Amino acid sequence: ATFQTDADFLLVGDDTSRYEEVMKTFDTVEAVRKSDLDDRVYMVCLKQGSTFVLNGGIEELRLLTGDSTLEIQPMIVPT
Amino acid sequence: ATFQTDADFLLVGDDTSRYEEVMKTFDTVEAVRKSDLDDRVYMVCLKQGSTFVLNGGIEELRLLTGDSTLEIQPMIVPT
Repeated sequence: ATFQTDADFLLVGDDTSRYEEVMKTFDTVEAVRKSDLDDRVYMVCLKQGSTFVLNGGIEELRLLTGDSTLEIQPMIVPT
Repeated sequence: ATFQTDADFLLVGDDTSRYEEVMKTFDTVEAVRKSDLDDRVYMVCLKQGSTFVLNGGIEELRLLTGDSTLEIQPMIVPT
């Protein structure tokens, strides 16, 4: 279940109401942005060199946010 | 007089009118946010793995911005 990433990442889901609010609870997050073109899409920027980790996995974030469709897509980039 | 920072940085000046649009022309800037701590202040986020470079030094950025009082303060972090 454990989810880990050293990069920014997209948050996609069918119900993004509380996304911005729970994300700000993680110390590793510099900021969160919402696409103005599509409500399902958010970008989560991470502090420099930090590692976002969910011991409970995507699932822990689905519970905190209430969206069981919530998914994450890492931006992934070489250094 | 070359200026370089691998980290996000603060922009501080007395005429912050074109800070937003001038910073968004650099290919290393992920985002530029206006501090709500005070209006003389902006935060500039560097893309992961990127280096922000002004060949002219902070003077080059003061011209581009039209603010001779502009100051820069690179943010912190330990890899």
